[PDB]
Amino acid sequence: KVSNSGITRVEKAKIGLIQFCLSAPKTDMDNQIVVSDYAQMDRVLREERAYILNLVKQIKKTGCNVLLIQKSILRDALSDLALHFLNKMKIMVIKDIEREDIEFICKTIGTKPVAHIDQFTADMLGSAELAEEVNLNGSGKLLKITGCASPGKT
Amino acid sequence: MREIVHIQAGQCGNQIGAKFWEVISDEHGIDPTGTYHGDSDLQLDRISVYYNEATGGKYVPRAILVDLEPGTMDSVRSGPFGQIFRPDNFVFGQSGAGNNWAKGHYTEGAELVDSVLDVVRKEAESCDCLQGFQLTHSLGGGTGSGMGTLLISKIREEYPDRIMNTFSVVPSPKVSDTVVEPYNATLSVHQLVENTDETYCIDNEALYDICFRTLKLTTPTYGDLNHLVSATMSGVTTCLRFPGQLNADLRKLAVNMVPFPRLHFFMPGFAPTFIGNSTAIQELFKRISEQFTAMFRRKAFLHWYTGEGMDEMEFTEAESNMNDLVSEYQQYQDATAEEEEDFGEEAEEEA
Amino acid sequence: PVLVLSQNTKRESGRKVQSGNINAAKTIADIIRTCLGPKSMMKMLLDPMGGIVMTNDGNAILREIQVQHPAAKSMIEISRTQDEEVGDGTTSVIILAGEMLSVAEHFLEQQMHPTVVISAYRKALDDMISTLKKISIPVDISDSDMMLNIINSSITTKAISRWSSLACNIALDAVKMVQFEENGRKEIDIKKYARVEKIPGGIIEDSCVLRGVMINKDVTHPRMRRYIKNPRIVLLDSSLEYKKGESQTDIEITREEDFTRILQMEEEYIQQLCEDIIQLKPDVVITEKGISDLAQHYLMRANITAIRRVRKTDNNRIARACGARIVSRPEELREDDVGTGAGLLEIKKIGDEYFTFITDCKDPKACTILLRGASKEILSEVERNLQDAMQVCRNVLLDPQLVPGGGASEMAVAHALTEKSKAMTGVEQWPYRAVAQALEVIPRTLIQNCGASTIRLLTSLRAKHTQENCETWGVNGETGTLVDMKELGIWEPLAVKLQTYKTAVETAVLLLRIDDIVSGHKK
Amino acid sequence: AVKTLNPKAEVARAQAALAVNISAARGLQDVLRTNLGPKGTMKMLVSGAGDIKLTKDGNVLLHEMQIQHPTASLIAKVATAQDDITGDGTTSNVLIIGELLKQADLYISEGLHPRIITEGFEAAKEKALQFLEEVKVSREMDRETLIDVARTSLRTKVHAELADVLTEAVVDSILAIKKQDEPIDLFMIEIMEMKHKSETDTSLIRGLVLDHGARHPDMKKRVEDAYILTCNVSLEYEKTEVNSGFFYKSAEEREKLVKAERKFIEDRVKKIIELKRKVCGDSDKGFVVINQKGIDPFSLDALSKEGIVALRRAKRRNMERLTLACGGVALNSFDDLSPDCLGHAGLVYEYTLGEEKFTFIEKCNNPRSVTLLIKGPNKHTLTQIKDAVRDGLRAVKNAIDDGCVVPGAGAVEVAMAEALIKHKPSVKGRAQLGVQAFADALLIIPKVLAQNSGFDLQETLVKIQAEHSESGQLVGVDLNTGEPMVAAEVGVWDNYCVKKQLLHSCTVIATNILLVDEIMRAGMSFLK
Amino acid sequence: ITETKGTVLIKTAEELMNFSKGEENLMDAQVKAIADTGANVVVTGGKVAD
Amino acid sequence: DGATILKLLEVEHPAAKVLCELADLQDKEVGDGTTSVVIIAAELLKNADELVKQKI
Amino acid sequence: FANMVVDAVLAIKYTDIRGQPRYPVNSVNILKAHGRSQMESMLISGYALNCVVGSQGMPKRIVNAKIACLDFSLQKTKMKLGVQVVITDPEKLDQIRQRESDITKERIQKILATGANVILTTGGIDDMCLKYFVEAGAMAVRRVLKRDLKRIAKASGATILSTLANLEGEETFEAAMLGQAEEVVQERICDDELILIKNTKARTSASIILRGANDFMCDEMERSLHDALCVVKRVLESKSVVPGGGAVEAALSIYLENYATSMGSREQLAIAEFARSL
Ligand SMILES: Nc1ncnc2c1ncn2[C@@H]1O[C@H](COP(=O)(O)OP(=O)(O)O)[C@@H](O)[C@H]1O
Ligand SMILES: Nc1ncnc2c1ncn2[C@@H]1O[C@H](COP(=O)(O)OP(=O)(O)O)[C@@H](O)[C@H]1O
Ligand SMILES: Nc1ncnc2c1ncn2[C@@H]1O[C@H](COP(=O)(O)OP(=O)(O)O)[C@@H](O)[C@H]1O
Ligand SMILES: [Mg+2]
Ligand SMILES: [Mg+2]
Ligand SMILES: [Mg+2]
Repeated sequence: KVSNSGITRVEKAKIGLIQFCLSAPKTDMDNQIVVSDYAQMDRVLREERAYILNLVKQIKKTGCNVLLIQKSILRDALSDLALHFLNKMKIMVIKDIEREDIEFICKTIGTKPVAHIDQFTADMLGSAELAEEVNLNGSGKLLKITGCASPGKT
Repeated sequence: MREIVHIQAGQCGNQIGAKFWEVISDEHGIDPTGTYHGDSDLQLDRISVYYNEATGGKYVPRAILVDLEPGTMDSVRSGPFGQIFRPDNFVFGQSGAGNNWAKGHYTEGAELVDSVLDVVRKEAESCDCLQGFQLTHSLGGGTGSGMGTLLISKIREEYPDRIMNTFSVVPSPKVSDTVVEPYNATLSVHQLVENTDETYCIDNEALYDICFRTLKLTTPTYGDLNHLVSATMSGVTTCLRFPGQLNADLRKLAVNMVPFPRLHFFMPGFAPTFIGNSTAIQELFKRISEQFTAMFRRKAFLHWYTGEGMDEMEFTEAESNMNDLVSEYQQYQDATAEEEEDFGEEAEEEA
Repeated sequence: PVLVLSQNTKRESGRKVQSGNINAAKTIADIIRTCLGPKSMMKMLLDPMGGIVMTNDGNAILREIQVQHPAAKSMIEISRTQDEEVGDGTTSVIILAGEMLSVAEHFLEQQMHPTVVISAYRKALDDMISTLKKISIPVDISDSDMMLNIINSSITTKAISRWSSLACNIALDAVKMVQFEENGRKEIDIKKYARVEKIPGGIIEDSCVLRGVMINKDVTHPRMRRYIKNPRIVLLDSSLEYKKGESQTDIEITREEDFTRILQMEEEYIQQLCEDIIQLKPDVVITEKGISDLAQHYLMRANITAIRRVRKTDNNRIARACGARIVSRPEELREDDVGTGAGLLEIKKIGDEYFTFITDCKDPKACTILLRGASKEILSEVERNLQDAMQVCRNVLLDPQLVPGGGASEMAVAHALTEKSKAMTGVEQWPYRAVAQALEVIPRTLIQNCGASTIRLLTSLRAKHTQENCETWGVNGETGTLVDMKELGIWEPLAVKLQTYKTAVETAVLLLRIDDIVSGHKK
Repeated sequence: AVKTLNPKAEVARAQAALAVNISAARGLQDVLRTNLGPKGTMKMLVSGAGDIKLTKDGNVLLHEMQIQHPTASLIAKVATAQDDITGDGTTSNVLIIGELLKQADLYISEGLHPRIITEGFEAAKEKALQFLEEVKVSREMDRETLIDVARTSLRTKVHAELADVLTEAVVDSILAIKKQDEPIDLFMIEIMEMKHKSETDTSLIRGLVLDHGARHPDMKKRVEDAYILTCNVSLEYEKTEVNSGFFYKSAEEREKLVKAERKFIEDRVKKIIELKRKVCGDSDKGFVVINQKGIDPFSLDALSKEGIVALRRAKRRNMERLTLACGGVALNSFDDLSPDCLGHAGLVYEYTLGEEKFTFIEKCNNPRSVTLLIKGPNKHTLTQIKDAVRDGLRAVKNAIDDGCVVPGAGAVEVAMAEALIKHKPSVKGRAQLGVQAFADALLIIPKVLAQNSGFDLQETLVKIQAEHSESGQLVGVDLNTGEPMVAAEVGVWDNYCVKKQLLHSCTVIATNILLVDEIMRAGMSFLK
Repeated sequence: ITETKGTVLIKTAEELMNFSKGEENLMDAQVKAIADTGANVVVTGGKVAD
Repeated sequence: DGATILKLLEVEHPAAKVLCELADLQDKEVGDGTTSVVIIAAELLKNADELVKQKI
Repeated sequence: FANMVVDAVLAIKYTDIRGQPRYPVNSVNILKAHGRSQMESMLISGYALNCVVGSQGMPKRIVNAKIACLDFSLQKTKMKLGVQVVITDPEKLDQIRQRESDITKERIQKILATGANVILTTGGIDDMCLKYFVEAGAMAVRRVLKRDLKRIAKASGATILSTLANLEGEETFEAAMLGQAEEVVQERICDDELILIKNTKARTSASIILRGANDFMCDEMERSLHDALCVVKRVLESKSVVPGGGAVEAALSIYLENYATSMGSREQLAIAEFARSL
């Protein structure tokens, strides 16, 4: 299902595939922040908010409507703050994409995986005519992407 | 030097303590008569932390034994290593609580806690500078839980800034010995949270499933379970009792081990000792609350507590704070948040 | 091997199920029917914890019994629902349900389908309700004598009738002290602000209702005053001591002067806290958490009295009584949150134990009830009786209507239904009359407990109710004669009767629809 | 009926429940009737562990006999409730309950419903209360009357020689801790016991005895004129609430920090020493510190180098008692230490008994708190003496609290019976029978007394009733001649509240027992 | 040593070289000061260091 | 209610678990008629087996 | 009950693209409470919460209700796992410990400055934070289920917030994200309490309270009512009905038995057996 609360239809969808995390910063090396004065406590929160907002604005700048996030089991791939910001910009979010069907997805809809924010450019996006979730009567929900401008052989 | 006194309450607590002291005494060379026949003086560098020396050479444990029924003291006195204790440290009543939290906490406990507080005063008067207390009890009984919790509160009032550690057994997942076990456990965790520095939760079924499969031969009674618990406690306290390459009292372990004050519950292990802040605790409480509500919605067995003086809203506050504890534990994983309630309705329109 | 399909589930079906259900219901009704009326005898029961319950209340009997047949479980559940809804009438509902279920197997054994009986019972319930509302009598709630009469008529059956004129008064006062209107128009008589404290010893005539509250606590330090005339009270929800935070705080020191310095700051903290209280110039400080010794020193220097570790419920009652409100940060303490409605604070000893009384309030909306007596069991029974009386008072205050007691209402409704049934045709005529004649089990039982001739008294009463204006005639449950309820003065609220009839009829309807049982199916 | 629902239930129906109750009540009274009076016999009780208890008290006997019965539990709870309020009269309670039930059964076995006897009980109770309201004697409560009351209440627990010793101590203590208002507050009389020097040495001390001494070998064992400082401030090593640690650079910094970490307590010790030097300039007086918290060996050394006696971890309640005896102030801080806070004591000394130490504070000016020092050669001796002391103190306190005292030895029971016999014609119906029953039960108190002295019940009772019929004097039994005697003139006195409470409790419990229809055990067998 | 937990924290090499010599010199000074009063025998109730 | 009864029972023959899941599916898709579908399926199966006993 | 069910279903009709209307049943809450007869079951034009007010000092009735829905807990702030406090100058300790108790306060005022009266939270609320609502004269409810919050926010016109942050660095709360309700009450039902929100203004909503003799009866009625709700939904969505009692089975049996004659094969027997099995 889509993590976004409210958006279930996108016409003329621009789709991008993400392999990094929209969360708080975390170096691969052991890191910790030391506080010894009361101003730093407010400063940490403010800088966290600015850091997340910058990434979300960069994503919005390219015209993306549908975002796919690949699964990550070491750090959170999507925090509540980032999801709230993405909802405020009318972007449909889908998370927990398996690491083994990325080739099939890229071959189908023509996406190019992006592992760095600097490389998130309008030419790494795929174009589809309709992206929407359907509800079968009682068996559950499903998600269909149909009408790809550059269709692969799948 | 930085003495610690040990308090045992209830049948289970007494059974565990009687083996804890037995397995400690053989390490330090003490005899069932109280004398000493050890060889290496390394055993005597930190002997005074647990034993008080009397005139004539005897060593007596710094222990107080408590219960509301005189059945267990007769066994303890008549059992092994049961004659080194001070005869004046046995405190008992005449009736018993009958697995009722309210009777232990309000009616029968209130007329006996004064004796315990007058014994701990005399045991503390003989130590140069005490550092804390050890408590052993159970969460599924009446004397162990309610009376033990009342005793914890009273000790915290009388001794403000001394450490306090507990070794509490917990209800088993798929089997409950007592019908009212969720009530007692939920009403005791509320006041275990805010009056202890650390708690060492021990489960009966988990350790009970070691003698059958690992020990290769048993059809036992509480017996060897108790001995294993005593061995775990000795492996915990070896740092206090003995000097080594790096000696550290329980505070010097807690400070490295407890970052956040209210999350101070542990799960032990043993490989012949391991102590871990595994968040698998959040699974245990989630079960207990699950039972509590299921009964409280039907007002089952409530009149047994209300008649003793308790009010209906005490249960509500206890369950609210149990939910708060569960949520606080859950906010540390961010992976269990993926298991939110599956959406069942069909309203997924504009916004 | 063992080819199976359902894994040892036990199934039963047919007429045997209906007969078993009816028999179980009647067996449940048989245990209790000796405890109805002013001549009832008590029963003593032993609980799994070793105590004793010497009681007369129907719910207190039924909730102490373990049973296996599901029909008995349904009967116990309807008993407890009756107890929770209105608080009185948990004996007559069981007997009425048993009778209404007993008068149905006669039609079930004559190849009549249960749905017909269900429809007839549902049709008769509406007429029962209408006839009950027809013979109602209004009551003026500003007449204290009539309210005392109603409460007395409610408690002439229980064990405290020997002190009725006492207990009645108590009950009335308590309710009148808790009726309370607040923002909006919502009126409530909530009974969690009327606390019953039991102290064994003394004599029962010393029981009273305090204009204030009573707690089992003592002053923290001996030099605090134990007698204050017009105190000003502040209530705290926090602890007056230095504690740890939760943000993973550590300290690293390298200089000589730091250690002692740190140890001083803690004390300074306490001082300002105490000052933030002393600025309001109070006399009593009540807190739910602990109090440090340094705080006691400062407060005593400021001539204050402190109490520790009071329960949240007691703090709420004290706030509602004296007129204060609870504060968790002393820095945000105002003058409006200081309670000045008390009139005395005293600390006494009651049999080697210290108690604290806050009394002589100007207009309290919470109270406490102090009971003395021989032992614990007697005081428990007195507590149950007082609960019954206060619930009856609340019911009459929320719905000022009255109906005759002693069996007048049952015979009036039965006569009305009998007269109405002769205007109908079809099979449903016969079940419709049955429930009517099932309402006569209430007077009959009364007669049987008095020791009189039911066969003659019942027919005399039936003949009497046939006349034009005799709707208030009933049975005198102490002598065994027929008497008008106008002169005897036994009246009960309409809500209790409505609930009794509705619950009985609906239980019968529910139990008439079962046709088979399946057991041992592993959840 | 309940058997068809719960096959494992146990039931007792109408005529069987009454038989069960009556049988159990008679069984209890048959054992407890040998305690009444100064001529009662002594019981020995041995528990599972092997400890021995010699006793004659009704409550102790009830709570230490091996019994499992429901109505026995009811009667035991009633006796406990009576004891916790009045402290005396727990045997007569059981005797009267048993006799009341037996007399009621005598009439019930002839086809009479119990409600008639219940109504008779109520009417008789009202009449008896009215009569007791006019038999009582009001006096000034001087020392001699209290001596008589205490002696009467004490001769029924111990022999005469020890009773003559305990009476003076009890009366003197109660008179000593009394103000002309503010009703008597116990807990200002501490009971301490020492195991030596056979019990005729039990004494009263106008001071305090503390069960702990000085923990430094160089402290003075005897002080002749002492200032008393009472505090609960801590002189132990204390740590920061927040986590903390030392980070040094070499050995010298380590030493500096080591000496730095003690100033917070050295300041308090210096404050105490400065005050002592200011007040006790020349080395002629003394200075004693009584603390409720711990004291280090370092602080003990620093205090003892100046000539200070210090005790650590006194009990909480002593915080009040010393202030009422020595006359100082119990303080929580040292930031305002002044000479008004100090009390005075005229003798402070120590006594060592085997492995234990005791401290005596004596010769105070006007002590409002005193100590009863129990002595004896065994442990059961001390326990029995302690129970007797409790009984005597409660008796004297109840005598003072009321303005009246009642004659004893059974005179009031005979008077009530005779007054009740002439009242029963007035009442109507069969309730008269119930009244009769009540009267007979009230005669169980004299009878037993006579039967405990070796006389015959009926002829002695007839002799007693012969008087009080021609000469209206309140006459009771003389337990060494069997002849009637005027109780007031001899000096046998009973409390008024005790009798009133006893009547109320006995009537209520017997009435509630007589109306039980059936006994049921149908719930869960165990709470598991 | 201190009652509260204490750690020797060094930031440069010279402190690391000098720590042990400082401890040894301090211990020697203490023993010589004790000996200079004329005491021939010392009796203790605890551990003796090497 | 057919669905609730068939869900609360314990069954182990596959040919009956099929009908239990049929009742559950009828409940999910529509929400009514969960008792009639079981009757219809059972009768169809019985009448078909009557023919298959003959060499059909 | 038929009138109740029809009214409840019609009260939930939603306004889609307008190609077809939709009726999302099970958005109508059903609550059980034993007590009076089953004819005293009630339909509520609004919503009903099985929750109670946070503290006994709060008001329990608001006439004109401004509602703010929140999705986070109001507790004293703690730094996350990465951040820790190390103190080398003691003088800086105290100002830190105040800040933890101040940050959350600064949030609450921001909510209360816009005139909000009722605050609903899925997380917990500390006792220190309940005093602000108590003094300001407001109702606060904690531990509200997510789905109930979604339904309330959709019905009253409010907006669910998981944080106060905006498209800039700061935190603000605007008055345009408040819902409006015409009345909010705490009602008492058979020894328990629950909450009524009446006459929401953005959209109509419904709820049902079911009274019965005991728990078994009430559960059976709820199970029965679900069937009727589903049937009415199906009837409204698809505009066709069919007779009952067995007319369809008889007609189909006759028709299929007649139609089986034209096949003239071994499928004729199977078709006849189908017709007879119907
Ligand atoms: N003095 C009386 N004479 C006749 N009937 C009475 C009298 N007092 C009470 N009753 C009847 O007793 C019934 C009450 O029964 P009770 O034993 O109190 O239990 P419950 O109230 O639970 O049914 C009432 O219906 C009332 O009519
Ligand atoms: N010297 C005496 N002569 C006659 N009767 C006495 C004497 N001393 C005590 N009694 C009687 O003994 C009774 C109390 O006996 P006791 O053994 O103390 O039991 P309790 O006081 O618990 O009932 C009193 O009723 C009193 O009248
Ligand atoms: N008033 C009625 N008259 C005749 N038949 C009816 C009537 N009401 C319902 N039915 C029949 O009852 C059947 C439905 O039975 P029901 O117990 O609702 O189970 P389900 O619908 O789940 O199969 C329908 O086939 C319908 O034809
Ligand atoms: Mg009644
Ligand atoms: Mg006596
Ligand atoms: Mg159907």
